[PDB]
Amino acid sequence: AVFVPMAFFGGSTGAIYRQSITIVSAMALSVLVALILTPALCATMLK
Amino acid sequence: GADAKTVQDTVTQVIEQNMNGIDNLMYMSSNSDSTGTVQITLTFESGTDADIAQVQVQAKLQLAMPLLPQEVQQQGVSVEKSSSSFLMVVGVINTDGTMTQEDISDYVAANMKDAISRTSGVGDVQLFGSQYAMRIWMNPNELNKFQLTP
Amino acid sequence: DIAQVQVQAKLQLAMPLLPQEVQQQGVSVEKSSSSFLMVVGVINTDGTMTQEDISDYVAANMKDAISRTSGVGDVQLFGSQYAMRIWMNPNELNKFQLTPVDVITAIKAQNAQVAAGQLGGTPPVKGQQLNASIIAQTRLTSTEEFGKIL
Amino acid sequence: LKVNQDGSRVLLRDVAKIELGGENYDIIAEFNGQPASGLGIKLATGANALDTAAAIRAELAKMEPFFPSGLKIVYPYDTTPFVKISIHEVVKTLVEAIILVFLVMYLFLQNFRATLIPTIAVPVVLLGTFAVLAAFGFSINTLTMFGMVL
Amino acid sequence: DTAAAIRAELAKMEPFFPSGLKIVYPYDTTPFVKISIHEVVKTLVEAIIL
Amino acid sequence: GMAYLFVRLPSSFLPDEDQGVFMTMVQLPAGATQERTQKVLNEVTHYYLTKEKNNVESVFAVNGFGFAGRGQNTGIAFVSLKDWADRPGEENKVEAITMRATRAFSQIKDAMVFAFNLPAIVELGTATGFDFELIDQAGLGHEKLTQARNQLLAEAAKHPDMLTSVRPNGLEDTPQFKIDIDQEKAQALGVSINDINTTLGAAWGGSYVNDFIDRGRVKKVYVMSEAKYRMLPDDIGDWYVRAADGQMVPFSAFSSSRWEYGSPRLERYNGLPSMEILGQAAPGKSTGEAMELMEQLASKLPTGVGYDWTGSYQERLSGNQAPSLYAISLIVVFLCLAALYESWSIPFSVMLVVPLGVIGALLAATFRGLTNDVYFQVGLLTTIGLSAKNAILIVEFAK
Amino acid sequence: GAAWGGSYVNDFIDRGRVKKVYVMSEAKYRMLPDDIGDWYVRAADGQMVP
Ligand SMILES: CC[n+]1c(-c2ccccc2)c2cc(N)ccc2c2ccc(N)cc21
Ligand SMILES: CC[n+]1c(-c2ccccc2)c2cc(N)ccc2c2ccc(N)cc21
Repeated sequence: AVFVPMAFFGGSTGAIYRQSITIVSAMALSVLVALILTPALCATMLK
Repeated sequence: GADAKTVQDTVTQVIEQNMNGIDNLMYMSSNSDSTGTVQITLTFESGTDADIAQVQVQAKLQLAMPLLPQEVQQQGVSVEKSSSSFLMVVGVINTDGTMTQEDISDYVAANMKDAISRTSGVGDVQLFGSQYAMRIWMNPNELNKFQLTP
Repeated sequence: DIAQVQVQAKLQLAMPLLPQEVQQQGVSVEKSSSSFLMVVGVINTDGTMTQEDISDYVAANMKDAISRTSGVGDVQLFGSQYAMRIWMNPNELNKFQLTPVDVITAIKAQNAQVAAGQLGGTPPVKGQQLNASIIAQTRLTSTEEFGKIL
Repeated sequence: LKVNQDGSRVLLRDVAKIELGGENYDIIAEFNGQPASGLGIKLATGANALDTAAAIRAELAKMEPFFPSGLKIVYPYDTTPFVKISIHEVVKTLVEAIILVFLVMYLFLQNFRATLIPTIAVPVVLLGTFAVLAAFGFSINTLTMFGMVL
Repeated sequence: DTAAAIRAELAKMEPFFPSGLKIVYPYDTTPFVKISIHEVVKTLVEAIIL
Repeated sequence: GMAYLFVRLPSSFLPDEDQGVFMTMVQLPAGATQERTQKVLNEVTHYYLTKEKNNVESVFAVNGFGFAGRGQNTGIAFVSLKDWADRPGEENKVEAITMRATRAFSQIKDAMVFAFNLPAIVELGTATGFDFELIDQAGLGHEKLTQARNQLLAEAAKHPDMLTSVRPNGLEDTPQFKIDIDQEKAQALGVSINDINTTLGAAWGGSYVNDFIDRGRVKKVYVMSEAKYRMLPDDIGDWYVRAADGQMVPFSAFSSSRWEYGSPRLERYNGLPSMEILGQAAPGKSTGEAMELMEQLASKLPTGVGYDWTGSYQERLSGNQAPSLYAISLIVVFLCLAALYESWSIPFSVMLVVPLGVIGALLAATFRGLTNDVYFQVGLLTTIGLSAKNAILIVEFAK
Repeated sequence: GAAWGGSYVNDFIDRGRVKKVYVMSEAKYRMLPDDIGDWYVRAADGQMVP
């Protein structure tokens, strides 16, 4: 919510600060990717 | 044929006194030309469904269609979805078997234009020229010669 | 929003099967709510005016803007918009051998807007210097000018 | 038109010139000083743009083969190739934002295998974000693609 | 909300009126909803307190 | 400083780009013809072919049709530039190309030619710009409205302050040839007014009569006149109507020739007569001030003349939006720094890394010739996010 | 029809706005049954007919 509040758009600038969310989907997946997966790979194989 | 003042009250104002009871509406603008052409824009809210606003408008103008000159009725009245701008502009010319600024404009509007306007959701097409027509240029001296009028 | 179209584009296949009198009158298909809400009365205090002067000003400044505002269903004007009213005397009709058919004919002739073309358009002679629109018959304005109809 | 007293026939040609020409002589276009017509297509207030213009060439492609001699198509004013640059420059930028990755990850950790995990981390996220924009309504816009880079 | 914007149009109309032309408000539903919020949010508050 | 470098940083919406495609319009004075404007569209095509072969791939002029509206007083050429690879310098890109184009069309011309950039976007969102419109609310006409807008254009241009650029959309104001058909003179000699009206209307303006079929397809049939019998005022009397009594009657018998001033483009807003006004905020001022210092000029005009804003903005982006957005974006942020933390110190640590990164983001934009537009207004929020991160690492690991 | 009930003939312009034009009769010549015969139609032969 640096992102989605700013993505509460108003008017002709609707899709402009909207299309955040594109950003947030990317954030919450980098969380997922790093809450799953990166934990895995790190163990799986490293040194 | 009509001038600016003629179109302004016989068409423009008639449709404007019949442009109400329409869900969602910010404003309405208008033009009336000396060429004999009128064009209104009913702008709706952001994210308004344009598939239905193009009906409430176009079935409302129509209660004022019988209050217009018959000349306008047999001409093209229209209610379309606008996007103040072009995108694809497909020029068309001749090279070998040379032809004119009129022969080309007819073939464009008698083979390709009708198919283009119905293709993948086109708003409106502006033909650069004119489709052919049986054109008759009356001579008024050869009209008086046999006692006749247009 | 769609039931007000299937209905209003179906009545219309029977519009040509009606009298022309009804066609030039107001046919309408609107969304109803058997009841009012805001009822804005309008009167005069200082510069007193009548049950007719007020009803015209209401329906020639505020009514058209009200009906298109924030999704109004239908407006019922309490009175009537002004009109060029003519009260034919049948004794002064027989005096000059005349009917109301002839009165009507003179209004659809002198009270009219005709579309004259333009000087210098539309396909001109290569080298014309000017191009202006022609005015012809203009619609009548006042009660005096309707009195001077021949 | 007429049959005058003496058996002579007044024909329509005998009073007026007759040619097969346009129904509107108001506008005429020149492509590089060469006689030309065309189709200034305009968008439909919600349409899918470059997909719509892809199917402008769908109709147009079936038209070409049945052209008279000399009739060739030409493409001025076109928005299509601008979007082809904005994908080919962004997916390029994207790739350079990796690569430049790898470098920093080796510079700080000489262990190869380590420089690899970050180089899978991010491709996977880019992909999953495409899946959520499709699910929520939006498209691969100029905006959303710049938000894959930020 | 519709009747709020009935006064939106109406407010821009008043200034260009002839002499004497004044607006008056019979039969109006607006103030009934103003009572049903101001009496409910009052009731609400008394249901706390108590 | 963070304040100083921000208030001064001017506000745009979204940068104007090289789109490999621009265009340029034409417009002629009162009552010009198809020959006159075609001479101007010809000279314009030479700047792009003779004096711009390295940058322009093609041109598509169109005579008698501007994006103002229509008529044989206008024109429009659609440029299609050679690709970006063959155009190396800033010189050879739309900003510079349309700059010396405009200079050339103001120098060696004698009408009204411009050349404009291609926004993308739509027409609106010029920023530091507006679109006024003057309305006739009372029962005045087009003649008293023209006088009122002239007065508003004069007060705008006689105390600006801090100045402005303001002009009408296109009511150029040209003459019109009225014909007065006397009705007692007509019926006297025995001519129907019906017959007379389709003689003047079909001859000079044309008339859609009936449909025919050319090569299978159904097209229209028009009836008008040879060009030479309908060019000037004196050709009116050459047309002879037939009277009841089988004898010809010239138009000069009943008609009467005289000129008169009208308008070739009558505009209307919300079912009322009106005229569009296209001004632009000052080089110093910007929009919020310009609009409100045009409102007090409109209220200083004659009776029965109000106003309404076609059509700029509804609520903008530096305005009531941006605040509210950041504002809320803080009331959160401070939260979830509490939902994983508990204190009243942890979050105030993160809540002043905000301006740390921000100052440099300004600096750069304020230094190189960019501006506070959309793209900068989102790298702004990507920073608080990356600062929070870097900071929060400091906090979490240490606590 | 035009005398007793009125008839919408044509449009005119009052003060810029386009309104209607109606044709009917003075009130006193259309109140009772006996006022029917006061109206005289014209016949082909140029003479009045009640
Ligand atoms: C304004 C339409 N509208 C609504 C909406 C608002 C109120 C009632 C119903 C739908 C919307 C509602 C949610 N939850 C999420 C996204 C959007 C949206 C997104 C894009 C757009 N261009 C219009 C949009
Ligand atoms: C300089 C203002 N300005 C612009 C304009 C230029 C750049 C950006 C936005 C508008 C203008 C733009 C086009 N296409 C056509 C006519 C005019 C115009 C006409 C008269 C005037 N007195 C100022 C005018």
